Amino acid sequence: ADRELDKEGVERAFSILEDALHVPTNPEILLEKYKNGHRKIPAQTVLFNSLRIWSKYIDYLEAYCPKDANSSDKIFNKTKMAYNTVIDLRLITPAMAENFALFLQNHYEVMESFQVYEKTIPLFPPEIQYELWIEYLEVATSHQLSSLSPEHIRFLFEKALKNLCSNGIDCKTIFIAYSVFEERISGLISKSIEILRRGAVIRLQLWRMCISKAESTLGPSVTRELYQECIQKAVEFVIKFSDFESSIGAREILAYGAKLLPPSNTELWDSFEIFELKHGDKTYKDMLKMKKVLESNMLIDSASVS
Amino acid sequence: RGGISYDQLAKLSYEKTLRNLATQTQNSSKQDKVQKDTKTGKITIADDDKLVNKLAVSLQSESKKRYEARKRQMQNAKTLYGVESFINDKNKQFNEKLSRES
Amino acid sequence: YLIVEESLNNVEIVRSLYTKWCSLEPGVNAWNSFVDFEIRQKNWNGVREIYSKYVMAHPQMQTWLKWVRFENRHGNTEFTRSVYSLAIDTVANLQNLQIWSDMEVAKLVNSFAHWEAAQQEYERSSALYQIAIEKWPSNQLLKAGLLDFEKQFGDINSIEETISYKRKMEYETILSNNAYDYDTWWLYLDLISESFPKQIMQTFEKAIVDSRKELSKNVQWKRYIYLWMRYVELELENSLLEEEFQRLIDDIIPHKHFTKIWLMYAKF
Repeated sequence: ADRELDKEGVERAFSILEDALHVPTNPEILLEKYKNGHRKIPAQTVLFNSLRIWSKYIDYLEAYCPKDANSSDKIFNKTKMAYNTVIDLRLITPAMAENFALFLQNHYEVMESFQVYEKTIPLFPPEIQYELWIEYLEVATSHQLSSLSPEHIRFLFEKALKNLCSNGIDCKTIFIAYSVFEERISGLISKSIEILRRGAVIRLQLWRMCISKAESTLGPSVTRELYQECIQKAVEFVIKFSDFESSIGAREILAYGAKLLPPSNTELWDSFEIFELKHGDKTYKDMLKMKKVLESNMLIDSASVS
Repeated sequence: RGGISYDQLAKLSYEKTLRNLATQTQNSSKQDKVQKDTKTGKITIADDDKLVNKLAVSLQSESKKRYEARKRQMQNAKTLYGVESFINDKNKQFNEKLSRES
Repeated sequence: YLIVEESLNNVEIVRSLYTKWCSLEPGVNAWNSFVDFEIRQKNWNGVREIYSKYVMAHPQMQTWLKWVRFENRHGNTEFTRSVYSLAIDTVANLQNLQIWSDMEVAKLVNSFAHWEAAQQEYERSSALYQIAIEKWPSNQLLKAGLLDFEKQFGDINSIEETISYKRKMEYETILSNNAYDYDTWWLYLDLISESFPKQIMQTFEKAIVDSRKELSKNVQWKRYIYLWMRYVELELENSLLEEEFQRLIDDIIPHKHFTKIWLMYAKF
């Protein structure tokens, strides 16, 4: 192929490489009879299976198609059937599945590139679907030609988000993409229960903390519910987050310092928390010294237990 | 996990011997009726004596192979463990049997 | 008995043995080794006779879908849709016996449709979803498996038509479960105002303002108000404003007939 591409046209380079890729009647039987055949059956018959053959065939097509193809052209109809044949042969790698969906979005075939993500995710195992769902959900919300309804974009998240956390992946971004887009198209703070689910799946502390900042902008009635639910090494970090929420909107915070120190070992960071709560006031270094006195006595009790 | 039932184990032993019979025909190919006596009632089947021989040899070969694969397991497991107190071989095989329980 | 007569290359004795053994209805291990026997012998017409009997001995989709995995392995298109036509009629013919579950019939409808999508006939892929949902309105899995077919092979207005229904059922089942989640109301109404404009569109707005006391609640009524107002309006406005208003009635009398309805709603 490579010597003929320089000497002769790419149409000559296709035609010598078209003869490689005849998918005859049945690839399932020929693939199996080749694998079970002990070196007697030639690989001339099962030559279509080879990924290397398809990728450099396609890369000639995707290079030869013009920058404006718009589906009238023969070649854009030719590279799409050659791309779809790879998916039907099922020998498509996930970087190659992105190269076809990217291929359609440059040539304004955006609404058919959502079919491209749709066909392939089923075929792949998770830990790889997470990289396709980023590129699929981002085209749905960011690309300008995609006019999808806000109940259709919400379908694409909560079909993925439910499916993808079911097999078990951290899913930090998809939660945020379903969190960020909710203001740009809908514009209400339903964001919290959409993002609470990140904190309570069945990193996670870094999803819980940024959003409990966000409802202190909107309204304190839905902050204080999170401050309760935030606390129910990692446990100690959750207690610290609760103390910060109390400072934003003090006795509940000090008692929380007790609840957290009693949550778990060391507790000096909690001392920094109560000290922060004391420092926040613009009252008497009496309750503070009493607090350090109570903490020290608790430490002495822990030493007695040990 | 868990064990395999006898109907499943009989199928897998069925499938394994077919692959031994497949490669036996492949290794052969690489190198190169019914009569019912009406008076007695008996049925007679004419078959190749080579295939009866290859049936008889393979069963003896599988019998010796399992006999040797167990014999080495007898010689290994006798010379593995000597920590817990024993008296004879039947004590050793019993207290090892207590170890598989827990 | 089999692997000895296999070893003797007596192919007519294992065939006579298997015909007897599959007559006593033993289980799926026997039949699957009997369809694997004829693949060895290349008897393609004989193994097709077995699956005719194998679906009658074990009526279940993993025996029917095994027979379509046989036919799609060989690529014979005339034989595969004949099996597909026999599989979906027998579910319809034997509906009252109740031996295939809702998740079980969804595997047959989807594997019929995704095969017809690969056979480039999308109008047969599309129409069978309608007959299956009507033929079975009970199973949600066949309705939900209808949607994923449109996502892959359908044109965009058809997906949005079907998407609007699944969102309708899922918003309906949360609000029946969860009592006062006011943020799902403000989308469920806007689900029906956007894509379900009809008698239902007015009706839910009644059914919402039924559910409407919080600060979190009452602004939903404000939405239903203008939703009514954009399109009576005074009559429902007085009924809701009755929550309590002596200053309001004195404010009402001075600027109801004098100035508008928008002035009337300003009091509320």
